[PDB]
This record gives sequence, C-alpha cells and structure tokens, in this order.
Amino acid sequence: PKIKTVRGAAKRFKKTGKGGFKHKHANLRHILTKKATKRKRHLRPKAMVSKGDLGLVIACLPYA
Amino acid sequence: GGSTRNGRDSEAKRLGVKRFGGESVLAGSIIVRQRGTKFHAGANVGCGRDHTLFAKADGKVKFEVKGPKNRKFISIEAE
Amino acid sequence: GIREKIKLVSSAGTGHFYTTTKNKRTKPEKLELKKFDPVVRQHVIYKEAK
RNA sequence: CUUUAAUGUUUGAUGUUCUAACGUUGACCCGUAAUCCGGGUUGCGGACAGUGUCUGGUGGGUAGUUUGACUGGGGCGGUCUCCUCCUAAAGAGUAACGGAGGAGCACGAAGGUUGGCUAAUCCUGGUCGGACAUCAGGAGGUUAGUGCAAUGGCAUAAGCCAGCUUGACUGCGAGCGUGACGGCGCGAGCAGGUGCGAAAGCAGGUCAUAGUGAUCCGGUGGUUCUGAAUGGAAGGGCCAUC
RNA sequence: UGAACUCGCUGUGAAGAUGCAGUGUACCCGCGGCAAGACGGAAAGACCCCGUGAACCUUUACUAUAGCUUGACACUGAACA
RNA sequence: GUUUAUUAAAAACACAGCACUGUGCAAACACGAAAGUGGACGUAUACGGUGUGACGCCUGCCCGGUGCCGGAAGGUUAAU
RNA sequence: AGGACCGAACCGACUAAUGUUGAAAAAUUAGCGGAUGACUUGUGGCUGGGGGUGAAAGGCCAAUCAAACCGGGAGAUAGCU
RNA sequence: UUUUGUAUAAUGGGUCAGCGACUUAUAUUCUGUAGCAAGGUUAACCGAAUAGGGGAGCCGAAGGGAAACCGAGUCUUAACU
Ligand SMILES: [Mg+2]
Ligand SMILES: [Mg+2]
Ligand SMILES: [Mg+2]
Ligand SMILES: [Mg+2]
Ligand SMILES: [Mg+2]
Ligand SMILES: [Mg+2]
Ligand SMILES: [Mg+2]
Ligand SMILES: [Mg+2]
Ligand SMILES: [Mg+2]
Ligand SMILES: [Mg+2]
Ligand SMILES: [Mg+2]
Ligand SMILES: [Mg+2]
Ligand SMILES: [Mg+2]
Ligand SMILES: [Mg+2]
Ligand SMILES: [Mg+2]
Ligand SMILES: [Mg+2]
Ligand SMILES: [Mg+2]
Ligand SMILES: [Mg+2]
Ligand SMILES: [Mg+2]
Ligand SMILES: [Mg+2]
Ligand SMILES: [Mg+2]
Ligand SMILES: [Mg+2]
Ligand SMILES: [Mg+2]
Ligand SMILES: [Mg+2]
Ligand SMILES: [Mg+2]
Ligand SMILES: [Mg+2]
Ligand SMILES: [Mg+2]
Ligand SMILES: [Mg+2]
Ligand SMILES: [Mg+2]
Ligand SMILES: [Mg+2]
Ligand SMILES: [Mg+2]
Ligand SMILES: [Mg+2]
Ligand SMILES: [Mg+2]
Ligand SMILES: [Mg+2]
Ligand SMILES: [Mg+2]
Ligand SMILES: [Mg+2]
Ligand SMILES: [Mg+2]
Ligand SMILES: [Mg+2]
Ligand SMILES: [Mg+2]
Ligand SMILES: [Mg+2]
Ligand SMILES: [Mg+2]
Ligand SMILES: [Mg+2]
Ligand SMILES: [Mg+2]
Ligand SMILES: [Mg+2]
Ligand SMILES: [Mg+2]
Repeated sequence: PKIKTVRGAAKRFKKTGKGGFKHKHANLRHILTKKATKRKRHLRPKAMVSKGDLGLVIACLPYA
Repeated sequence: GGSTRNGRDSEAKRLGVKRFGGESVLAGSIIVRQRGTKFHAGANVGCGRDHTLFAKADGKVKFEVKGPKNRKFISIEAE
Repeated sequence: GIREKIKLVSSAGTGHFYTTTKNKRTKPEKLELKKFDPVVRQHVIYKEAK
C-alpha cells in the first residue's frame, strides 16, 4: 500500500526550492513578558532545518 | 551534607590572536567575564554588556601592556 | 513572587500595548510612561498599570 | 394618571373524598376430569404502587489499569532543573552516592544621561558620650562598597550624592561564540522617533555570570489574510499577549 | 555420551587442571568391592535482581459499572378545602 | 466429629450454648435481563446474616475517628 | 438409654521401615483411629467455569485448578535467550 | 555461542541420513544500465489479446509568502544600503 505521511509533520514543515525545509521557531507562544524584544524579534522569522534533522524530516514526509 | 550540583557550560576563555577570524567585528578575542587584564585598546570596539570584546572591521589582533597599573589591552591593526 | 504582570496601553486610538511588571503593595499608584507607538510612529503616553 | 385593595378568571403547591386507568401470590364460576394460563362476577387497594427515558447520591459487588529512575546487589536514606569555586593535569571540554555554597527573585528607580564626590580601620583633642553615635586634625590608601551565594572585575570608578528624564524604544542587522538538535549568547552599523549634554558623545534595562518550562489545547486585543452557491457572519490564519 | 591414547604433586591459568609448565611415578587386560573427584546424572535456579512481563488478592490509588437509592416526564383520571 | 486425594490431622474447621442485628409475609435474603423458584406448603417460641464457642465466676471506661440508626430548622445542590 | 465402652467385617490414614529407572505416577509389612451413627455403601438424578461445591485447606470440579478441558481470534506480543 | 577476557570445571551437540531460518505484495528514495530529450509515460478498459487503441491522469520545465497576491523574483518593513 501507499506510505501514509505523518500529518503531525506535514503541518510542521514545508519544502523549499532546493529540497530544504522551513519551520517556525519555538519559544514564541506564551510567557512572553520576561523575554527580550531582541530575542522575540530574532525568533519571529522562519529558519531552515539542520543537517542532522533532515533524515528524520524526509522519513516523516515521503510525499512532500 | 550535599554534593554534586555544579554549574555547567563555563563558555570560553580565549578565541584567537592575530588574523585568526579577522573579517568584520568578530565576537572573540576576549576572556568573557574577565574585564581585568583584557580591556578595549580603542582599536577594537568596547566590551559588550557581558564584558565581551570584538573587532571593528579587520586586521591583526595584538596584546599589549601599557598605562598605569600595568593593565593588558587588546588592539587591532587596521589594514 | 508578589510582583505581578500589567499591560501599558497607548493613549492613542491604536490598540498597541506593552507589558511589564510592578509591585502592588509598595506602589499602588498608576504608572505613566512615554513610549514609542509603532502604529502611529510617535511617542505617546501609556496607562492602565494597576 | 398610581408608591396601593379585592368579586370573578388562569396557573402552581398541600390535604381529604371518589373510581374509570392500574395492582391483587383474596373468594367464587367457566374453558376443564388442570394449585399453570386465560375469561367472567365480586371484595380490597388505587391514580398510590410499579415499569420506560433522563437525572443527583452511594456502589472493591464486579472490571480495566497505574504504582519512576540513579544506586559500589536490591531495599531504607539521599538525589533528579539552574548558578559560583576546587577536583580539572597553565587553550576549550572532562566523571564519582567527590569536597564547599547559592537560585525558582528584586527595582518605575536600584534604568538612561549630565554634574559632582571618594573608603575601612586606628591615633590625638573635645559637654552629656561611654570600647563604639557626632565634631576637628593626623596616620592609612581600598584591608571599604556592590540589592542577594561564590569567582572574576571596578579609582576611569561598575562605589556615593543631586538635576532632567523613559533607550527597560519600534523594524533590521554584516560578523561571530556555544550546542547532536531544539536552542542560547555577543554584536558594530542602517531606517523611524525620543531623552540627557554647550558639544564631542552616551542610552535597544540593571558590574557580569542563577531568578526558569518545549509542543498541543484554549482565553483576551488588533488586522481587513481567508470566508464551502452569492452577500455577510461563524470558524481559521497572521501580530501582541495570558 | 564433542572426541579420547581418560596418573600423582607443585605452579600457571576465565582466578579450585587427566589434558598447560616443571617434575615424580607407572608392563597389557579383567573380576569383586568403597564412594574422594570427573565443579558427576536430572530440572533453561524456586533464593536475589531485571522486563516500561503475567496472573490473582486488598483498599479512604485512578477511571468505570451491576445493584440500591432521590427527583422530573410518560403510563396517569375526577371533585372539594 | 471435619480437614490440605498425593510431604502439614493440629492449638486449625464444625459443634451444642450465648449475644447483636434484619425480617409483618407477595417477609428479609438468594438464583434469574424476565417469568419464575428456594426461604416455606413455614409466620417473630419463625426465618436470614454476623461474632463468640460446653459448663462455672464474669465481661470495666471512651461515641473524638469510621460505620449504622434517628432528626417539617438552616446552608449547598442534579435533571427540568 | 447412650453422636456410651472393648473389639472383627466395613470406613479411615497417626508412627516406623521398605520401595523412589517401584510390584504401585502414594503402594507393601508391622503397629494405629472410628466401628448404632454428624455412620458407611450400591443404583439413578441435580448444581458448569469468574461459575459450581466447600464442618474452610484456595481444598475439589475425570492422574490438570489463585480460575477445568476442547476448538478458534492466532503466526497474540516478546526492547529477552 | 556469549564475552573485557574461555582448554576452561560457562552454554549446545551420542552418531549418521533427510528436512530446517532475510522471503512475497504494494508504495517511496538512491545507485547501475536501456529508451526517449523540455519533455517522459500511460491506468482502468477496448482489442484479431505480449501488437494496436486509450493521455483520464502523473512527474518535470518557477519560485516567494500563513494567505490574498506577486512572479525571476518574492517575503519582512512605513522602506531597506
Ligand atoms: Mg501566539
Ligand atoms: Mg480490582
Ligand atoms: Mg490491555
Ligand atoms: Mg499491571
Ligand atoms: Mg531500579
Ligand atoms: Mg546499594
Ligand atoms: Mg581548563
Ligand atoms: Mg591541558
Ligand atoms: Mg570523554
Ligand atoms: Mg545598580
Ligand atoms: Mg559621571
Ligand atoms: Mg549606575
Ligand atoms: Mg548583579
Ligand atoms: Mg457563503
Ligand atoms: Mg480571529
Ligand atoms: Mg590433580
Ligand atoms: Mg591446581
Ligand atoms: Mg571394577
Ligand atoms: Mg554404592
Ligand atoms: Mg574435563
Ligand atoms: Mg550437576
Ligand atoms: Mg535461567
Ligand atoms: Mg477426634
Ligand atoms: Mg480425609
Ligand atoms: Mg417464591
Ligand atoms: Mg474461635
Ligand atoms: Mg477461645
Ligand atoms: Mg460409640
Ligand atoms: Mg473401638
Ligand atoms: Mg498425613
Ligand atoms: Mg495397615
Ligand atoms: Mg472411643
Ligand atoms: Mg493461606
Ligand atoms: Mg484434578
Ligand atoms: Mg482470568
Ligand atoms: Mg489478531
Ligand atoms: Mg508464536
Ligand atoms: Mg533490554
Ligand atoms: Mg562475565
Ligand atoms: Mg587460554
Ligand atoms: Mg574456570
Ligand atoms: Mg565445555
Ligand atoms: Mg545461557
Ligand atoms: Mg550436554
Ligand atoms: Mg509555486
């Protein structure tokens, strides 16, 4: 049968032009009063997935 | 009574001399938490809020001792 | 941890607000500050500090 | 035109009476040569009791499960996250149920800037006053001080006093340090607007290193991004925040 | 019951040797006896620990539930105060 | 008297007696989705459950906890 | 008269020895307890597994019982050998 | 065989013969090889049935953003050196 994608990761990761994956940073959901504005501003954008995690991401997302 | 409970990740002490990083302001060339015996020599930009020295643009890193009290400063030779 | 969290609301029509903390027993009087409002791009007064 | 009274009407509750629902493991007759069952007459009870749906309580009677790890064997005791020092062998890093201490905050000024100032301790003289309070002078030169444990710093002061202030700003950020990763940290410089100062300049919290909790789920405000035939709305997304 | 041409002592050795080192002794093969050894034979130790094992039992462990029990509606009607 | 058929025959179980408690008969209680059956073709001098265990002398104090029984006050409280 | 006494049949199983690849998957020999009673025995019948029965030992339910046996889910699962 | 380590007195094997353990299906990524070349390829099905038809579809040639949307650019920002 077909491989069933991990729906948990399908809505966590998105594929880029050169095969990479973009994701949203953590630590930006709650308890934000004591966090520095510099830290929150740096977290606000989106980052790429590291080398060590690409294997797991690709395993989770076969049809991405 | 009581043991273990030791702090972790004491960071770093020395990050280079001369044209080791060179490019841009860098973030090394300092013993963090030190201040004493590692001051800004004017050539490199002053300390950070946590007493971290860094360069201006480029150049070699040098250490000298001058001024009263014989304090050691880090300068950078612009090139 | 008696210190509690309050929000400073811009006096302008914009809904922008800051957040901070203050002691309730020591200074119960309202806190008034002048901060930058990114929506109107001007420094304005802020209120609503229990 | 009423903060006020009363024939009548409606609708609830309580208590008596009734009988026609319903009960009868009371009596008698028939099916019927039958202590079942059914039908009939009668007596008693009676809108109770009892059953169906919903609902609060109780419920080891029954059922499915859980009841952590390290550990000089297990158990008892102790510990599990973060910060400082030694062990740690003059770059970084480095273990033990190794040796010693702290943290789970505080501040609307204890932040910014401008201006100014310099300690502990001892000695000599002097009312209460003395071992020690305050005053004058002289030694001394940081043995003082830091919002808080330790280390490293600090006279230029990061230590002490005063004036004005909110940069404890918003969007970015070349470059770098430290991590397997999640992530954490330093950062010149650019744009907008602001404070102190004559100006050069300084300010993106506090002398620095502890004061902390991912994701999911949901709450509050803004938005003109989406809106399942169309127009709206609900819900969702994005920004701030709990 | 891996196969044996299957001695003693001292030492060595995965740490208690018939098989290793040194050394001593010992012609080949039966029969009757004894049980010191072959860590002898049997039972994948029952003691101890481990497995994010099982099964029963207990209770003011958690979550359910039969049973019991309270009320509303229905079966369920009529008069009077 | 009974007991671990096959390592335990006993101080263990039972026992007659004693006490508490429930039960008014379509009894309580038990088996059973229900019908129905036992209790019992019995009726409180009866039946069920619990503890103790011939007989003799006796069986003291505590109702704060848990349980059980009773209580037209008041507080809280489901469905609707 | 007696849940009276001694003691055969009969029903039990307290001690010792033997046996322990047995004559026997609990028996033999010598002793031992009850033996008119809550006794013992033949035939037939009823109670069925989270159930039965139990003078209670977690005992018995066809040499098997802290949940019988047979078939199926089923190639249960096994970070273990 | 398992171990830091076994002649080990740690496990398994009395011997012989026969049987006995990395497979199959469908998806997805990579390597080799063959065809075609901005294109490649058909599935069901039809069929004189391994031909031929069938292009429904699927992958690739364009990305950015949560999205509207824009597009060799796009996102962030009032806007970016
Ligand atoms: Mg959010
Ligand atoms: Mg249970
Ligand atoms: Mg289960
Ligand atoms: Mg369990
Ligand atoms: Mg353990
Ligand atoms: Mg121990
Ligand atoms: Mg070192
Ligand atoms: Mg070294
Ligand atoms: Mg190492
Ligand atoms: Mg301060
Ligand atoms: Mg100054
Ligand atoms: Mg200051
Ligand atoms: Mg500090
Ligand atoms: Mg619509
Ligand atoms: Mg919304
Ligand atoms: Mg020997
Ligand atoms: Mg030896
Ligand atoms: Mg012989
Ligand atoms: Mg012998
Ligand atoms: Mg041997
Ligand atoms: Mg043996
Ligand atoms: Mg074993
Ligand atoms: Mg007797
Ligand atoms: Mg017997
Ligand atoms: Mg009856
Ligand atoms: Mg007794
Ligand atoms: Mg007694
Ligand atoms: Mg007799
Ligand atoms: Mg006799
Ligand atoms: Mg016996
Ligand atoms: Mg005999
Ligand atoms: Mg006798
Ligand atoms: Mg027992
Ligand atoms: Mg049996
Ligand atoms: Mg079971
Ligand atoms: Mg199955
Ligand atoms: Mg199997
Ligand atoms: Mg394991
Ligand atoms: Mg070993
Ligand atoms: Mg060897
Ligand atoms: Mg050995
Ligand atoms: Mg061997
Ligand atoms: Mg083994
Ligand atoms: Mg063997
Ligand atoms: Mg696209």
